[PDB]
Amino acid sequence: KRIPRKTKGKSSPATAEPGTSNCEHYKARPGIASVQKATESAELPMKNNDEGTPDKRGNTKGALVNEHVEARDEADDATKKQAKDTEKAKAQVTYSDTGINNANELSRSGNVDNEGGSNQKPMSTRIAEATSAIVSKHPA
Amino acid sequence: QCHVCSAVLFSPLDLDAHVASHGLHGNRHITEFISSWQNHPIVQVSADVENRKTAQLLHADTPRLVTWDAGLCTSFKIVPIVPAQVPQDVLAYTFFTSSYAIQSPFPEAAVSRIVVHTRWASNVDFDRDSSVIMAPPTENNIHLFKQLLNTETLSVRGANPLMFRANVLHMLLEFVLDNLYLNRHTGFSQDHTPFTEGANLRSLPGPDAEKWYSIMYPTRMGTPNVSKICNFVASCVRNRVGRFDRAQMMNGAMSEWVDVFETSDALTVSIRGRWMARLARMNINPTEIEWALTECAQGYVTVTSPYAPSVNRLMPYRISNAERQISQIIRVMNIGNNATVIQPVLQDISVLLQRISPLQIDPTIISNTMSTVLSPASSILGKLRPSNSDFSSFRVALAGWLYNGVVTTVIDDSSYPKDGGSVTSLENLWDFFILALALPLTTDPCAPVKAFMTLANMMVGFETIPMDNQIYTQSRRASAFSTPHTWPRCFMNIQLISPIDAPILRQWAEIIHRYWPNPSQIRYGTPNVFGSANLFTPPEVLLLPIDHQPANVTTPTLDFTNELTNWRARVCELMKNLVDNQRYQPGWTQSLVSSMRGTLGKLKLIKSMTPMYLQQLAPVELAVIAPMLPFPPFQVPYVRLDRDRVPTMVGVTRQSRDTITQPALSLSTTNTTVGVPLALDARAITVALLSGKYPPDLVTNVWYADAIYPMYADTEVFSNLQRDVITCEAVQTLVTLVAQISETQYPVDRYLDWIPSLRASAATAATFAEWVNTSMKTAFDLSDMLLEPLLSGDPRMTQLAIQYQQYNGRTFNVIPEMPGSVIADCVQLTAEVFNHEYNLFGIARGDIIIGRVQSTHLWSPLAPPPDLVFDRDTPGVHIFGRDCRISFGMNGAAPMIRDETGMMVPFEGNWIFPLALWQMNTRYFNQQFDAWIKTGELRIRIEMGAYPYMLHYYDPRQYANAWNLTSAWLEEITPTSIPSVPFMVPISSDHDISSAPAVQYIISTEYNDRSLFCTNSSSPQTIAGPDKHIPVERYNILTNPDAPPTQIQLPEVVDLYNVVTRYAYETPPITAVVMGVP
Amino acid sequence: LPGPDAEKWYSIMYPTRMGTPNVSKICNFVASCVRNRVGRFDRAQMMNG
Ligand SMILES: [Zn+2]
Repeated sequence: KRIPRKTKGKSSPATAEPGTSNCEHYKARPGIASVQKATESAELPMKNNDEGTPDKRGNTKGALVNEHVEARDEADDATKKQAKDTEKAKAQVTYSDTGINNANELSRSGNVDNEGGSNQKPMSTRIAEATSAIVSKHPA
Repeated sequence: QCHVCSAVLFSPLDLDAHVASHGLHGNRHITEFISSWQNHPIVQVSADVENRKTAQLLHADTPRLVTWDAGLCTSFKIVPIVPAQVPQDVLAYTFFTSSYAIQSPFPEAAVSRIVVHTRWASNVDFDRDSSVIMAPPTENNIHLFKQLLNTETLSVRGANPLMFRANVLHMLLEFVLDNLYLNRHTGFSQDHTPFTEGANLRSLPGPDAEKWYSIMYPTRMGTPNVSKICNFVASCVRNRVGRFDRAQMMNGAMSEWVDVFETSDALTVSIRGRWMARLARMNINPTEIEWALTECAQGYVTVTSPYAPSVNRLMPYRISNAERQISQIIRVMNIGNNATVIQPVLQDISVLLQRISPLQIDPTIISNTMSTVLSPASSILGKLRPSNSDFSSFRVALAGWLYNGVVTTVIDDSSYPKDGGSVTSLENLWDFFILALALPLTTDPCAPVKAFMTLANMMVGFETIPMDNQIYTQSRRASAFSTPHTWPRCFMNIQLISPIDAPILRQWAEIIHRYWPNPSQIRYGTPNVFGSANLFTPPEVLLLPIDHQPANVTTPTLDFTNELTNWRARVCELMKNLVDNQRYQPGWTQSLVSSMRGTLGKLKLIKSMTPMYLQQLAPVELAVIAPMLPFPPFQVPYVRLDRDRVPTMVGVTRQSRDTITQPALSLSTTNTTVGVPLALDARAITVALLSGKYPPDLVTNVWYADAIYPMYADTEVFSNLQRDVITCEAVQTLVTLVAQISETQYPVDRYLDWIPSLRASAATAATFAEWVNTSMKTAFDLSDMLLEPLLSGDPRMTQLAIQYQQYNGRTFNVIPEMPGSVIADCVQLTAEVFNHEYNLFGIARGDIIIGRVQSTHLWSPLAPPPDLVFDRDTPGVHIFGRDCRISFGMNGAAPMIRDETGMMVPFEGNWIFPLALWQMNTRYFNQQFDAWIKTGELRIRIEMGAYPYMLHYYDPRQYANAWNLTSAWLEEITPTSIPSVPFMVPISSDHDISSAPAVQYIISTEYNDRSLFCTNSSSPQTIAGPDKHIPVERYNILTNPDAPPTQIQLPEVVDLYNVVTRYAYETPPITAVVMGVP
Repeated sequence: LPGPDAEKWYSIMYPTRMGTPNVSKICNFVASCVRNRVGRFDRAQMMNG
C-alpha cells in the first residue's frame, strides 16, 4: 500500500433480528442537508496572504504598488466579493468607505523588500549588477 | 448490523471492515458518526480522493505524521571506487549435490568509501521526497552546496565559499527531515545455516528474501578464505544476530513490537526514536474524545465511543496551550490589514449562524402592528422598508463578537442623520431612533459617545452644553467620535450638563449612563484536551457585550429586565418626552403630538422575540460553534463605559524581551481602531430587533440535538491539532537556524563555526527562511500557509509575542513559553555528529597547501607526512593580509610582494594566504604565480576552513602529473564561486609493484581521510599503498564482548550496527455515537 | 540606483571596494583607505514590510 502524494516534491444459522428496520420515518427540522452546506462553507480554511514574501531566488513576490493604495484596492475588492456573495447589486456590509478615517492603514505588497528598500529593480538583478563590477578578464 | 455502534451493514461479510474501526480484529475514512434518532451515517474522506460518493470532505491541509517504513534504517551505504577481482582458494559451499555461492557483506574492491544516500534501501508507503544523496568521491558533488543562494555566480560549476554554512545547515535539515519514519514489524524467518544455526532473521517485502542477508547480516558468511573481510568476521560474536526479544501482546500469532539486530546507523535510529517518543506522547483516548465532545455540546448532545482494550493503538491529538497560541499569533499576523482575507470567514459564519438559529425574521410584524391605511405612523414604516428580506448585517454583527481584536463593526456613515439634522424634522428624528436601537450591538469601543453626540448634534440651536476648548463646537458630526481620546467631559461627568439649559440632553446622558447594556462571559470548549487558542482572556471563556441568562422559551416577551428591551423602552420614553410639549418643532402647522406618541408607544410595546433570543439562545449557539471554527476566536475585553480601560492598539513582536533593536511595529497597529473597520446598515439591525418570532412549536432539546449532529460530524479540530503542532515545530526550527547564521541573541550552542560564512543580512536571512519553510512544507506534504508571514520584514527573530495597550498607556504582553521541538533537537544532534565526521558528507576540515612534491613515495594527500606542512608558528613563513601589492623588478631584479608587516619579499619561500586574497583578484595572481609554482620554489598555504573535495585515483606504477588539474582549479576559482579541490591519491595494491615518479601539488594540511572504509577488502593484506583494515570501532557491539547491546558512542563516531525497535500500530478513524438528551 | 546600467556606478561610488594588486597610485590610495566605511551604516526602520 502506497499513499499517493498531495503536492509536488523536490524531485519533480442466521435470522434478521426483530429490531432492525431499513425505512426512515423522521425528517429533521433543521435540515441535515442545509446545515451541511453551510458548514462546509465555514469549514473552508483561511486564505493564504503570500504578498511580500521572498521567492526561491530572493525576489519578493507581489505587485509594485503603494502600500496604502494596495490596502484600499483590496478593501474595494472585499466589498465587491461581499456583494457577489450576497447576490445583490449593493452590499450592506462594506469594508470600504466605512466612515472612519483610516489613512494610515498599510498592507503588504511587492513594493518594499526585507531590507526596507524599493523593489524597482528585482533583487537578483541588483546583486548581479553589483558583482559584475568586480569581474576581471584574461590578460590581453 | 453491528452490535457495537448500532450501524446497519448491507452485506454481512463486510462487517469486518466496520469493526476494524472499533478495534476488533474480526475474521480510508477519517471520521465516522452515527445518529441515534435517525438512520443517516455521516463519514469523511480527504479533500482529494474520488467521485465523492455521498461523503463529506476534510478541507484542512493536514500534514502526514504517521508514516511507516519496511526496511533497514541505514543512511550511509558502502560503495566501491576502483573494482578489482582476485583469485580465491574457496569458491562455494557444498551440501550433498547442491552448492551455494559465497556472498560478501562488503564490496570486494581495491578501495572502498562511505557515502550518504539517505533511505537508499527502504520500502516506504509514503516518501517525503527529500533526499541528501552523495555521489562517490571520484565524481563531483557541488549541486548540494550551490543550492540556496547561488542563484547567479561567475561559474556554473562552482560554489560560493563565503556561503557554505547556510547550504550545509539546509542539507542537514533535509537529512533529518526525510528520516522521520516509524519502523514496521514485517515477518521473520528461521535459519539453519551452519553459521547462524537457529537464529531468527527478518525478511523484507519484495522479490527475494535470501538476497538481503549478506547485507544486514555480516556474520552469515564464515571464514572460508583468508582475507580482511574473513578476519573481521572471525572476531565478532556469534549470538547477536536477528531477533533480540518480542512482546507478550500477541496479535493473532504475530507480536506487536520487536527488537532485532541488523545493519543501521546510530544517527537515524536515534532520530526515529525521538520521533517515536514525540508521536507517542501525543496519544489521546477515545474516552477523552467522547468527554470532550459531550461537554462541548453544552449538554444538548451526549456522545459515546465504544472500543476494545488494545495497547497497540496510536492517535496523536493532544497538545498544549503554548503550541495552540503560537499558531493563533501566526494566523493573526496572516491578515495584515487585508479585508479580502477576513471577508469569507465572517460571511460563512453569518450564513451558518442564520441556518442554525431558530429565530426567523419576518418584517410583516411591524406592518401589522402599525395598522395604517406625512403621518408619523407612515414615515417610519416607509423608512424601515418592511419589504427587503436581506438582513445579513444582523448576523454579521453577531458573528463579529468573536473577533474583537481583529475586526471592528461600526454603523455605516450613511445611517447617521443628514448634514447634522434637527429635532425639527420628522424624517430626521426617525433616523436617530433607528440608529439608537442598533448602536449597542456594535463592537465599536466607543458606541455611547456617538449615541449621545448624534442627539447633541440634532439638538443644536435649541439648547447648549459647555465645551472644553474653542476648537470643538457642539455642532460636530458624531461620525468623528471613533477614538476614545475624544470623549467630551460633559459626557464623562453629568453634573456639568445643567438641567436648566439642556434637560432633554441631560436625560439622554443619564439614560446612556445607567441603562446601557453591560458585558458578561460564558464557558466553552474543552481546555483539558483541545487546549485554548484565546489570548488576553482566561482560557475557557467567550466575552460578550450582552448579559446572558439560562435558556427557557416560556419567558414573557415584555419582560423589562433584559438590557435590550429595557433600552428600547427607555429610548421610546425619551422620544415621548422630547416630542411631548412641542418646544423643538416650530412650524409644524398641525398637532402631531398624538400621532407621534401613539406610534412611539406602539413601537415601544411589541411582541418581538429577538431580544429574548439574543439574551438566552444566541450565546449558546456561539459557544457551540466557536471551538470548531477554522480560525479560533481572537478577542479583546469589552469595557462598557470606562474610558480608562478602552483598548486602542494590538501588535505582534518578533524580538526578545531583553534586546534594544530597531522599533518595528507590526502592520496590525496602523489601524485607527483596534482592528480592520467594516460598516453595517443600522436599518437592517433595527428591523431585526423589532421583528422576530420563534416557530409555533419549539422544543429546544430536539432542535439543537438535530442541528449539532451535522456540524459535529464534519469537524476539523482533530486536524488543526496536527496543523499547529507542525506550525510550532517550524517556528522553532526557523528561529534556531536563522540564529546560527545571523548574530542574534538567541542562546543556541554553535557547532558549525569553522565552516566559512558571512553576516547574514535581512535579504539573506529571508531567502534562507523561505528555503527552510518550503523544505518543511514539501517534507510534511501540505500546500497551505505556514511560517510565511514571518518571512516578511527581517526574519532575524527570537521569540513570538502579542500585546495590546489600553488608553492610559497600560499594556499586556502575552509571551507563551514554548516547549522543546524534536526537529530542532535532532538538527542539533546531527550537527554534533557532523562536527566529528564531516568527511563522510564530502567536506574536508582545514586547508590546503600548494607546492611541488616530486617523489616516488606512496601516501594519501589527505594524510600527509608532518614535515611537508607548515603553520603560522613555523619559522620563516610570511602571513599575508589583504593589502598585498605586487611590484615588478626591472633590470633583472626579482619581483616583490607586500607582507602584512610592510616588508617586501620575493616569490619564494612558504606563504599563508587567506582564500579571500586569491578570490578578490584571481586573474592577476595566477598570471604572476603559476610560473613560480610549476617549476619554482614558491609554496602557498591557503586557509579555507571547510572545502568540498573530489578524488582522482592514479595508478602508482606509472608517471602522473597533477599540474593540469591544479591549474584548472586555480583558473576556475573566480570570485563568488570555487570548484571542488582536486586530489590525486594512489591505489592500494595487495601485491608488490614497481615505483614511478609522481608530481603532486595539492595536499591537505590535516587528516581528512576518515571516510575510507577499507583497502583491498578481498586480500590477506596490503603491501603497497594506503593501508586500512575494517573499522572495528564502528562495529562495536560485535567485537567488544563486554558491551551492552544498547550503548552507542554517538557523539564521537557513528556505529553502523545497532539494535532497532520495530512494531506495527494502527490508527482507527474517529468514531462516535451521537445520542439525544431528553 | 536606476537607469540603463549601474555597473559603472558600483565602481565609481565606492573607491575603497576595488582590489589592490598593483603598486599604482590608485592602488596605494585604496590600500591606505579604511576598510569598514562602505554603503549604509544606519537606518530608521519603524514598521515591518
Ligand atoms: Zn460497529
